[PDB]
Amino acid sequence: YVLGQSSSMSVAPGQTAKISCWGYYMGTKPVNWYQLKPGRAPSLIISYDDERASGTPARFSGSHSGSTATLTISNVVPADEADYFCQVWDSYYEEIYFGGGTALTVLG
Amino acid sequence: LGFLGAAGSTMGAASMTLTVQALTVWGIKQLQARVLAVERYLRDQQLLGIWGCSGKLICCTNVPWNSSWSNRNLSEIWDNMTWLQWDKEISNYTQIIYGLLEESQNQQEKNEQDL
Amino acid sequence: FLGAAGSTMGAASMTLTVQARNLLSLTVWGIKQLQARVLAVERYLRDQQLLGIWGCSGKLICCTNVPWNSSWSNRNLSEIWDNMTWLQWDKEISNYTQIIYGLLEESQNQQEKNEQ
Amino acid sequence: FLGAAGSTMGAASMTLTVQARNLLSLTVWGIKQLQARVLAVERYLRDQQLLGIWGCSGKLICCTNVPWNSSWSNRNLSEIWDNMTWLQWDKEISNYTQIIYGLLEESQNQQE
Amino acid sequence: LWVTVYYGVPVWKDAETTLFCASDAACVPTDPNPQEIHLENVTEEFNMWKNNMVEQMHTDIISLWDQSLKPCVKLTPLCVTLQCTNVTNNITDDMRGELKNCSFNMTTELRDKKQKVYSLFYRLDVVQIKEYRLINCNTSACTQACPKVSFEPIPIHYCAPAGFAILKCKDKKFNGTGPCPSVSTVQCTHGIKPVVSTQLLLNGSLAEEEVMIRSENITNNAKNILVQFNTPVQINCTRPNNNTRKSIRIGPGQAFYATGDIIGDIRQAHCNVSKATWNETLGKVVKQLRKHFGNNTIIRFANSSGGDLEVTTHSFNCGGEFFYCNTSGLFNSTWISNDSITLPCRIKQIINMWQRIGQCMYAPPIQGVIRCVSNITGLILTRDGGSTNSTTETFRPGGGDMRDNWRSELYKYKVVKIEPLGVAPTRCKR
Amino acid sequence: LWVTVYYGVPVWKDAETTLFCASDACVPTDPNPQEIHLENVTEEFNMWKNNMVEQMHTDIISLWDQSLKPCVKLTPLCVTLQCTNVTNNITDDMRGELKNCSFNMTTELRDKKQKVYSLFYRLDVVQINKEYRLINCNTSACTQACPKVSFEPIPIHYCAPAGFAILKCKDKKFNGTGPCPSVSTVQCTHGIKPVVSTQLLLNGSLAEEEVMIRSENITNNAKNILVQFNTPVQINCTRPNNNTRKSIRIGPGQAFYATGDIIGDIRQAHCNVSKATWNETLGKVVKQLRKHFGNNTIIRFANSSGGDLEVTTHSFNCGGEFFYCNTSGLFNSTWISNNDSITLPCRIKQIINMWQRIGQCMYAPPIQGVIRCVSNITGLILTRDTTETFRPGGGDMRDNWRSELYKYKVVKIEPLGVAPTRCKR
Amino acid sequence: LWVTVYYGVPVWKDAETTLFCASDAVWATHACVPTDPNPQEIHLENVTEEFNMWKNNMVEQMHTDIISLWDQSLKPCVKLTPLCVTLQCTNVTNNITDDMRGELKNCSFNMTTELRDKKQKVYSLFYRLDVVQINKEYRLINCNTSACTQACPKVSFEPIPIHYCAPAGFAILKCKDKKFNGTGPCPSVSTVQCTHGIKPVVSTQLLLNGSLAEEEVMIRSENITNNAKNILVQFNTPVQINCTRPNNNTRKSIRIGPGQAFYATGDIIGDIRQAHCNVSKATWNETLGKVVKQLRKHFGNNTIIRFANSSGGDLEVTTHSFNCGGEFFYCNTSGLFNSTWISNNDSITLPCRIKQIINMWQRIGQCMYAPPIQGVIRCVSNITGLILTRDGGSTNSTTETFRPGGGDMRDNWRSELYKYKVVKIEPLGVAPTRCKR
Amino acid sequence: QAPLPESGPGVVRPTGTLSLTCTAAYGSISRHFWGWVRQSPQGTLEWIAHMHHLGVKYVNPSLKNRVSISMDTSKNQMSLTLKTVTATDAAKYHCVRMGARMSDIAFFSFGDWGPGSLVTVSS
Ligand SMILES: *[C@@H]1O[C@H](CO)[C@@H](O[C@@H]2O[C@H](CO)[C@@H](O[C@@H]3O[C@H](CO)[C@@H](O)[C@H](O[C@H]4O[C@H](CO)[C@@H](O)[C@H](O)[C@@H]4O[C@H]4O[C@H](CO)[C@@H](O)[C@H](O)[C@@H]4O)[C@@H]3O)[C@H](O)[C@H]2NC(C)=O)[C@H](O)[C@H]1NC(C)=O
Ligand SMILES: *[C@@H]1O[C@H](CO)[C@@H](O[C@@H]2O[C@H](CO)[C@@H](O)[C@H](O)[C@H]2NC(C)=O)[C@H](O)[C@H]1NC(C)=O
Ligand SMILES: *[C@@H]1O[C@H](CO)[C@@H](O)[C@H](O)[C@H]1NC(C)=O
Ligand SMILES: *[C@@H]1O[C@H](CO)[C@@H](O)[C@H](O)[C@H]1NC(C)=O
Ligand SMILES: *[C@@H]1O[C@H](CO)[C@@H](O)[C@H](O)[C@H]1NC(C)=O
Ligand SMILES: *[C@@H]1O[C@H](CO)[C@@H](O)[C@H](O)[C@H]1NC(C)=O
Ligand SMILES: *[C@@H]1O[C@H](CO)[C@@H](O)[C@H](O)[C@H]1NC(C)=O
Ligand SMILES: *[C@@H]1O[C@H](CO)[C@@H](O)[C@H](O)[C@H]1NC(C)=O
Repeated sequence: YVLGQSSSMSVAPGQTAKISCWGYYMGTKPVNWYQLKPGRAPSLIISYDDERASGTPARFSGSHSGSTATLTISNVVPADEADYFCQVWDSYYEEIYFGGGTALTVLG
Repeated sequence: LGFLGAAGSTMGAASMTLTVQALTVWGIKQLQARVLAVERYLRDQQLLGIWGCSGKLICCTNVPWNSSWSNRNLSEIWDNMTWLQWDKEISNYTQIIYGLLEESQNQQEKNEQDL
Repeated sequence: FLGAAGSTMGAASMTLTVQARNLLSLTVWGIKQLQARVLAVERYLRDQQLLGIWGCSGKLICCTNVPWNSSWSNRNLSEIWDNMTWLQWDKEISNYTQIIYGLLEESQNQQEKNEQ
Repeated sequence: FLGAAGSTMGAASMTLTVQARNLLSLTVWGIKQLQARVLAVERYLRDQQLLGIWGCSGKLICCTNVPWNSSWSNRNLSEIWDNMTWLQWDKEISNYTQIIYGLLEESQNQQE
Repeated sequence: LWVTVYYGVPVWKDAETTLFCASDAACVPTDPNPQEIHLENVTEEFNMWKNNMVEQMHTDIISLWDQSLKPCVKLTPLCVTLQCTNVTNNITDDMRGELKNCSFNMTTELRDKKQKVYSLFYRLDVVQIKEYRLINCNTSACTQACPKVSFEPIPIHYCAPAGFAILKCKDKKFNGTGPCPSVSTVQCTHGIKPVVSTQLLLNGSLAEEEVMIRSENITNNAKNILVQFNTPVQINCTRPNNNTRKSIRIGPGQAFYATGDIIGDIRQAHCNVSKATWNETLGKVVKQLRKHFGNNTIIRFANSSGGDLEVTTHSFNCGGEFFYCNTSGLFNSTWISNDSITLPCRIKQIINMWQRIGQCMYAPPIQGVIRCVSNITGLILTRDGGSTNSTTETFRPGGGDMRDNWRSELYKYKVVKIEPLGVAPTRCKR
Repeated sequence: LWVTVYYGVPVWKDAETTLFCASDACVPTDPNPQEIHLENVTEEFNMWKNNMVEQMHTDIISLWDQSLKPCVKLTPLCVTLQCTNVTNNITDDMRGELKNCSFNMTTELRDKKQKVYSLFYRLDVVQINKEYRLINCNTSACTQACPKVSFEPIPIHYCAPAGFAILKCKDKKFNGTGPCPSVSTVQCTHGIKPVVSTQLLLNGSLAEEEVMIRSENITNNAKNILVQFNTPVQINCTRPNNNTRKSIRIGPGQAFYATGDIIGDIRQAHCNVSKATWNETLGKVVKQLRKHFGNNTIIRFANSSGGDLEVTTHSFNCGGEFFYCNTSGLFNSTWISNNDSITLPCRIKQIINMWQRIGQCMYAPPIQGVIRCVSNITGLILTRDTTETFRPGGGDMRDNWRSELYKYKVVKIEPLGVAPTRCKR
Repeated sequence: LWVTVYYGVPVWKDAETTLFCASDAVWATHACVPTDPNPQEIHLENVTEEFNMWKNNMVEQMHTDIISLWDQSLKPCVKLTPLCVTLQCTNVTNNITDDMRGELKNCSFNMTTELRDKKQKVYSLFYRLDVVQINKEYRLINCNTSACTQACPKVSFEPIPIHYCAPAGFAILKCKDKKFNGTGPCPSVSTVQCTHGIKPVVSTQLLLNGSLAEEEVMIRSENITNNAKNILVQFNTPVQINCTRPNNNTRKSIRIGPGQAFYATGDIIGDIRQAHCNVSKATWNETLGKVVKQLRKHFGNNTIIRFANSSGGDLEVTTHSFNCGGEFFYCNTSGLFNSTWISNNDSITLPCRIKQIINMWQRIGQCMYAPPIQGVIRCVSNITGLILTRDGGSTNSTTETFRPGGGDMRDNWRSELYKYKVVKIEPLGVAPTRCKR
Repeated sequence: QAPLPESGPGVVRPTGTLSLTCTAAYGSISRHFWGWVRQSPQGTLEWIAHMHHLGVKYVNPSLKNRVSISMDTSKNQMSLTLKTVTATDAAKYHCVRMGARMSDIAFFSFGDWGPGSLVTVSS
């Protein structure tokens, strides 16, 4: 199983990018948001649906409502261009569910 | 017992594996021993029941965490702190918390259940 | 401890927790004060078992399906909650207590158990 | 006390409280007496621990989610409730109950 | 069908627990009445030969006997050289030499003074080294009984703690081992009397409608046979030896009671049974003994084999003195498929009961003529166990360990342990 | 309206239990016996059926017994003593009160004996018929009080076990019985000194308002009267008989401390009280007695009637020596309708049969040098027989401890309670 | 954030409790719960606990328990009150070997019989250490402080192993660090229910039948620079010691009262030869070299380590005192500690004297009489440690000398209960978590 | 306690066995949960398994039949064994340290990812 995720998308600098994660087997489980840039290992940026990891700027934020989770990036700079993923833990099925990944690209 | 194996594990790692399935003179000795064991077991069980967590090994309560008890973080005390360290840093604050747990959410909730 | 003995029956129903903690803590002297500890433990366990039979389990302020028989003091709830302490209630209910215990034991618990 | 030893299990299930109530009560004599008292208390507590492990600490009759495996007894619900006493059940179920308590622990700790 | 848990279930298992006193008013008074509940339709296996009550009662009775002797005088000074002569008073011919008149020296209240005293000692207590010494000086110094404490057997009841029950077999024809159709549960036992006797059970409990015969193995000659009588056979035991006890101050607050002068003549202490009653009782015994031993056997009753006086004689306690009677006139008969029997008795003062060595008690003399009437309600017999070539088997009075005395009382009682956890299938679910 | 169950209800009834002592066979105390004052309470006390006293009696008896277990048993002292008078500055008073007795005694070697001598008080020797013997040899030989253990009464605090509570009354005018408007719940009793005395209660507590008279049934003359003082009366007791204590080895590891030679003159031990203070306190007592016997009765204080020396005299312990003082100068007065000192001559005894028990005495070893003690008379024990005569009383020692455990009682708590409420399950 | 309550949290504190018996079955080993089939030991991974061998309460409780057991066993036994008589003694110069001259004495005396008016003139052989003149008139050394209780011949002094188990709610922390001095942090800990078997061996200068160190000799002390604190040396290879009493003595039985028998010493069948212990010289010096090497670490590799004998005091502190099969030996350990190491077959024979009146545990007023053991006694044991003392400071010197020391008998059990400590568990814990209701 | 670069064979033949070893650095490996995540060449992350040294292990049921995971605390390492390798298994395997909180809701978070070992399935 793979969680649904927003289609790969592009923003103009200074705008806000929203990445959505959803699925039937998602429910209220907290979502962790991960970043992936070329030349690096993936890093936690968001935990427990709203907790900013160390080094995560105040621009990044999280929310969870229903079976939908939203990673909101405000005042986007070209440094944010990367592949972004959502992850949850299903205790009933005892499985990690990762997102399909959304490629956030920057115009201009 | 012998569950102490997670003593060095961080609290977040402890908590979890902590849901896995769980003549006339020495006669005074191994009678005070067992009486004390029974008294302590009953005291912990009664204290839990007073807090409203009678059967639950992990029990969330309605007593907000005061901003003068830890004030450290929530991602490091579960990933960079052990339970022994936590008890060392929290000790002599546990009595106030026990009082808050006992007064609130059970004495202030059982009465409101039928009011 | 015991600070609400002279207070109203209801105001004293806000401190049941402080009177519950105090309920449990030469060879001749040790034996004398061992049976005190064993007696306290067994008395607390008997009270808890009595509550558990009555469906009180671990609660302090329960609610029972037994209805209040009118032949018990004939007073109103205002008098039995606002101008009377637990002590005169205890002295007024006296005798009429084993009947209460039986009604709690069988009329509610066993009847509901066989009902389910 | 114990009056329903010969009665059927269905007819002995309404007299559980009487049995449950009697489970709780120079110097050398006091040692033996106090030891017996403490032992009785320990049995009551260590068997209430079992009851609370299966999630019914406050109850006298517990109904669980464990399926009744046919490998034990394999008989009708009428013969074993209207044509037998509990003492007849103890001999038949003996040397199985040590696994039943398992599959009574799990099906509560893990399922819920 | 799902597992359903029941607490309070009425099932039990054999156990070996500890029971407590119920001494009616280190023992607690009883309730107004030890109510019993008859269990209908229940069959329980009884075996009185593996009963733990008969062992705990032994240890309890030994311990209470020891406790009553703690605050009493220890006759250490009594271990001295006694110069004894014969009584040569107005004696009969059967009391020639049984009593001795001994003069000796005892410590006074004041440590620097010694008093010359005399006492009358039975022959069984003195051993010659005209110079004698008490028979115990080789082994221990005897503890004299406090003159106030009595040797009466007072009723005691054994009550099981919480979580245990006592099952009583009400079956009349119960032979001590096997199923018992009629079972009751009692809070605790009826008044049981710790009567210390050998070869003859005294003032005990009678059977109903027949004389009962019990044994761990009726074919094994090494196991004592217990006979329980339908009707009592009354013994009259007397000591026609009007006595005088004198107190001798043997220390600062310690008194030793010694036999003074027997005023009048001196005669054998003796017990009497009725000839007719004893013959009828032995007829019942032989009739019920044939049922186990073939209808064509010849039954012989003979006296004991030999050994210590505590086993070869009917030993008991009559009004505070310790009698050892010669039971040869009772067990002397052969049986083929208003008179009185007089049993001669000797009296001892230095006694070491329960086969224990190194702890002895000295029974003070009791003033005046002592009379006692009591019921024989059983025997402890032992078969000779010879060869099958003969069709005649002989039975001799026993008198082994004292547990046989208390078996004959706690034979209908067993202790059980309540297991209140029961699992049964029921629909319900969740 | 339906029944509702409450656990932790604050109710109690009178109880009987075993309390435990909390010293400063005993356990350490708490920093403070926190008294929670119970407002709007009115509870009935009875100082005369209090089992807190019957328990303290057995507690002190057992503590005394276990303090004598390891000590030397003076069995060899029960010998024939050859005694003579003690001359040489004997004084007109205290003539024949001391005897010089020689006797043979056992040594550390079982085959050797030593001729030793000692001074015995006349009250401890009886003639045998010059030749004497100790008075206890007829009844029982007895232990010797070890010099290491002191007789000074250490305070003991009685504490309620789990599930029980101790209620202390704070009323200033308690009669000992009846209602008490002001009650508190105290975890452990205050420091109660087990002072053993007769007639005059020493080192006790004071009434804080006025002289208090406590009786069971004050119209029953058989019962005794306990009088409590608002102001203490100082009593100075002394034994001006400087004397040596010699050690006689009576066996392997056993030493008997005898009396040697008294250095100086022989003078009688005595207790001094102030005449003015005693008269004032007796006036207060008479005034309070008039409240119960009417304001027109003649109050006459006469001395004790008869009995043993342990009941006819004020008996106490002054620095290890057991005094028996003749208090016939204190209780000698008559009140109809409205410096200087009183000297009470005392006698010292060495064989002590405490607590009226027979068969167990104790030998108090002599204390070297002059003995002096000062103490407070804070109560009396009186017995009554148109004029009412009161005499000093010497009843059982419980009365000594009643005057201290008179504002305390033990109660048993009931958690369970059922009350009607508008709720259903 | 909200409070969450966890039951089963792994937290302990230092605490003192009453650990109980554990044996592996005529001493008090029957009234002691028997051991489990196999010990349940768990390894606390990555935990560093603070131990202190010198403030341990297990040592004190073991001390009190052993005194209580010893006193309990010497209760139903004969009390030799009559033995306090005047003894007429002569010398025993028959097969004397030039070295046990004067040490034995032949004493005749009158004692009570079973009859109170008769006395018997009996004789017994007593060692010189147990008699004192009263000015050829002698008395037992104890008959001016206390009367001795005769040890019952049925009981055995052979030390049975005992395990100490913590009660429910408590745990014992074993320190498995090979290089653990005994104070401070131990970065390898396990939790055990019961300790391993600890033999209650009583010895003064040389620790016997103990537990060996691993891979090196260990020096332990409360304060190394304090000369008043003893130094505990734990060996890694045992040094075998063979102790014998060559005398073939015969045991008499004197009836001294009703049911009371006193076991005297009869005539010696053979020659009178001193009791002695033998230690292999080569092994002793190869072990003392290791001790010197380890001791140089706490004092510098230039100082010279000297070994000298006991300074002074009573016989139970200036001699290696032990109990070899019922007989109480006091051996002169002067040939062991006599050496000087600066910077870089054969046997040693320690003479031993034998005592019968024993005031064990430095208690005054309580003595015990050991009945003779018939026949030749020979026992082989392991020296597994030493208890040394450093004298004064001898400031500004290159010389440090060490003398054997006895001290208390607790030091005999500090060497076994050094790797253990007792802790109390708190299941309960409160933590901040995101929850509600 | 971050991970050092993983150890891997570089290439594994089909039907072969893949062995990967991750060595924890800057701390103990018994402090937390540790896991393995394979990143596909496309860019998808598939969680494989993870565990805590005391014995509790979570393995992806889709690869339960052929995943073996273990730790060695003496050498401070973990090992993954993948039996019967197929072409789809070719990926970059990251060794990740994790966190875990557990209240009423169970929780995991992949804290510090390793550089990863590339595994190509070829003969
Ligand atoms: C260090 O440890 C070593 C080994 O663990 C100890 O050496 C052991 O020492 C003991 C005690 O001396 C010894 O046990 C005796 O061995 C004798 C020879 O093998 C036995 O004959 C003897 O049995 C008698 O004593 C028992 C205990 O009282 C009795 O139960 C038994 O029935 C025997 O008693 C009868 O027989 C004797 C025979 O003479 C007779 O005199 C008696 O009256 C009675 O009739 C013990 O078993 C071990 O054998 C030694 N072990 C070894 C390997 O040599 C050493 O003592 C320890 N050191 C210290 C300081 O504790
Ligand atoms: C104490 O003395 C008595 C009297 O001699 C002993 O009893 C005798 O023991 C011998 C030894 O076998 C027997 O032959 C005699 O028949 C016994 N006589 C009696 C009257 O019993 C007794 O054994 C001695 N106790 C001891 C030595 O412990
Ligand atoms: C929590 O308690 C601290 C005292 O340690 C106090 O300073 C703070 O104000 C409290 N906060 C709340 C919200 O009660
Ligand atoms: C002095 O001693 C004699 C003889 O012992 C005695 O009679 C006399 O009473 C004694 N003196 C006094 C004052 O008692
Ligand atoms: C002992 O003798 C005295 C008189 O000498 C007497 O008063 C006392 O009662 C006697 N004790 C007894 C007989 O117990
Ligand atoms: C004591 O005073 C009370 C009033 O509180 C009264 O009831 C009682 O009778 C009095 N008793 C005596 C002996 O004076
Ligand atoms: C008796 O006299 C006293 C004097 O103090 C007085 O208080 C009291 O009222 C009087 N009682 C009467 C007159 O009845
Ligand atoms: C006995 O030994 C002592 C001490 O060794 C000695 O002084 C004495 O002379 C010896 N006597 C004989 C007779 O050998």
